[PDB]
Amino acid sequence: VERTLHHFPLDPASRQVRLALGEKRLPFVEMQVRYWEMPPEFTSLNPSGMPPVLVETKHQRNLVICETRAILEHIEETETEPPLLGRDPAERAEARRLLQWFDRKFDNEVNGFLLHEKMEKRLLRMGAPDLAALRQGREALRMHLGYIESLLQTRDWLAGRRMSLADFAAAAHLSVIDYFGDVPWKDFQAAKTWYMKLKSRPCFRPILADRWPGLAPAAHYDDLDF
Repeated sequence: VERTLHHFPLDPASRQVRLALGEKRLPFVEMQVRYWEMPPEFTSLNPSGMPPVLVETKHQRNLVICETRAILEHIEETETEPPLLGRDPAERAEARRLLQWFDRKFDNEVNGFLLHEKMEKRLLRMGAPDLAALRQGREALRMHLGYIESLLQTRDWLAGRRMSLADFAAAAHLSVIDYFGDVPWKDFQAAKTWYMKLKSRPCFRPILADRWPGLAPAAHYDDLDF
């Protein structure tokens, strides 16, 4: 199968797909999309206008898989090597719960403040961050970090004994916040240790190489020691 991933580098959803494909050693070509500019041609691929979109081609027939709910389940169903969902129903349920936790709750309570006020406003030339919005995002982030810390002191990985899509979801989201220097790793020891381990995996390497014009990452962003 040929794979083309239409994505935006600093998008957590996109990064989850890049981590899953990398971890499964599935090659893909990438096409970067400035989706906020609503390029007509991308909206013809995905009517929501949002990345990521994975196009799988086999014998010149295309399967256009849009956004993470469809993409991640497709990957896990069709490429078992290695599994990013556990075998026990409880581990599968817990990982999926955590996918939803990050894609909805974390995205709303943290990203809607920290990523909106800094990255999105910059890209749309809408001016400076609202400092109160930033303070609200930072406090929400600390509450989410505390939650994952409590999990990681009781489990090896977020969803239990096996590394899963839940780890990649949390790490994808945190990696973008980390690019903008906003994660207080020093205060959450189990979470710091967990991220350091994820960040050193081969699948993470391209993500650490991400750079976008006008958006200069924190100095430690691509350091394996931080």
